[PDB]
Amino acid sequence: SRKPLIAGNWKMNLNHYEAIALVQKIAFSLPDKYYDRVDVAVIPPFTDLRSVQTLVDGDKLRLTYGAQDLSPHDSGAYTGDVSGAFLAKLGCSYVVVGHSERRTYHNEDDALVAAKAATALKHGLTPIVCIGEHLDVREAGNHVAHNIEQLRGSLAGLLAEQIGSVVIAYEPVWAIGTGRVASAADAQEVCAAIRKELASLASPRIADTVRVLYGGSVNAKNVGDIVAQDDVDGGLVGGASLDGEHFATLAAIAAG
Amino acid sequence: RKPLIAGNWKMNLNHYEAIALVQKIAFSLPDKYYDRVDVAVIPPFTDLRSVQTLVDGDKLRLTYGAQDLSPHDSGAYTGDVSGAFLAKLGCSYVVVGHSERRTYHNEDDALVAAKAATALKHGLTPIVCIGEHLDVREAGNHVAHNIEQLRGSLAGLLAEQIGSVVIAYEPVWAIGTGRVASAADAQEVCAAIRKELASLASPRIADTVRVLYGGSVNAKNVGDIVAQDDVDGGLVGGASLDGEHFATLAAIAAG
Repeated sequence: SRKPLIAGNWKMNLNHYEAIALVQKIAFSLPDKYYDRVDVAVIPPFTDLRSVQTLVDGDKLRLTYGAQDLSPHDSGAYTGDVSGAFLAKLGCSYVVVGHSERRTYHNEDDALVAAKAATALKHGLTPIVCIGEHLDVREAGNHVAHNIEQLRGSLAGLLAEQIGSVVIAYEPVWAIGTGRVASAADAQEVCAAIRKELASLASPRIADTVRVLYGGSVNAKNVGDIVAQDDVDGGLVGGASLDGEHFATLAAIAAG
Repeated sequence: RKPLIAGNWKMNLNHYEAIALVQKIAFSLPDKYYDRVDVAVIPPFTDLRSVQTLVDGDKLRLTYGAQDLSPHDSGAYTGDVSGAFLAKLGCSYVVVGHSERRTYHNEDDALVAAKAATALKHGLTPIVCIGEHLDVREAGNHVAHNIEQLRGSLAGLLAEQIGSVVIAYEPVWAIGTGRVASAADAQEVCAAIRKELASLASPRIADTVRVLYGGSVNAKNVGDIVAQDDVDGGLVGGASLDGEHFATLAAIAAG
């Protein structure tokens, strides 16, 4: 079986002092025994990464961490942009690519996401490749096909072994600011289809190892049902990731 | 006006390369120069903690800043960095509207103006970048175009706020086109920039605003450029990555 993964996307929240406090609160709140049964990661803003590295390395913490984006390039004249080389030197394990907020606010397309995923892998990072359909598509009853095309586009050009080194996150964008709610069954339908397509793009053996996360609204009341699904391997968590006790509770539920 | 030499590192140098570069600059620049020139480094976001702790821990006279910020204070903007985070890390400056962000990242004058306002709300000094393309320069319309871009990039700011920005002129028309901007070219545009700042505020307030040259700066041209009446220093590119070379630029600007 695939070991569950609870990854906390902090989004654009928490200065470096607050980052230090949150990581220490998570470490204090989550009993050690749970790490054998769940992988736990925090995903802070770029400016918080060195601070988190110091704690994780100095306290030998079992939680891991990552960043929220990276450039498709390794270096150069890209004012404001952050390289996967920098993230690797900071000890990041993960990097989020193609989050729906970047697709909306920064016009990121599937081809760019695929290029970012390849660059992440070049630097030894595990990209968390985010996909998911919007309200109109969901309303058309297209629960699967649009997601499959977006998966194909966002992994375009990756070798089979590279696909075995990514994480996928399904964001039900149709359930963001619309009033709609995505059930655990809804998550299972899409994640099962994602895995079947991964088996085609890579191999059945490889696809059985790839962690596919749910990236809709995850909280203490719903995380158990989500991770209980056959093809859902954890969560890319939003706002709950900012509260150390709540986030620890999510990890504990996912573990047990 | 006290000159300013600000080093835009762009997407270069990891966090322990960042410490070494700052120490190289501090090693290379005699302390007597700081009374005569402000010197700032502008590293990638991921280097800011390392630079902040070095600068604060060793009481360095160098200051630092960041290369971008969100127009928003916080929230659901995955990947983006807030001016609040920059302020808490002791940044003095933040670059807004660099040509690379305008082109690669679809930033228009309105977004630049929003970022400039947000920078000010967090006590940061925005370095507001403007500059015209070759077609505009060839048509002889470079002065007017820069003034319009300035006005658009400062939209919403009132007289008292004008005194808290820095402007940088990037002669984009000379980037990778083979053309070379002269000290005279820099002066023509920077004079027009100051005239517009005076209209948005007053000649006195405009006379406190540093207006930087953001074209190619090296030891052989920096003197002529900073010697110009309306040019107050440089937003330096590649030379900012060599501590010796960068310190030399600061020493020349100090006069």
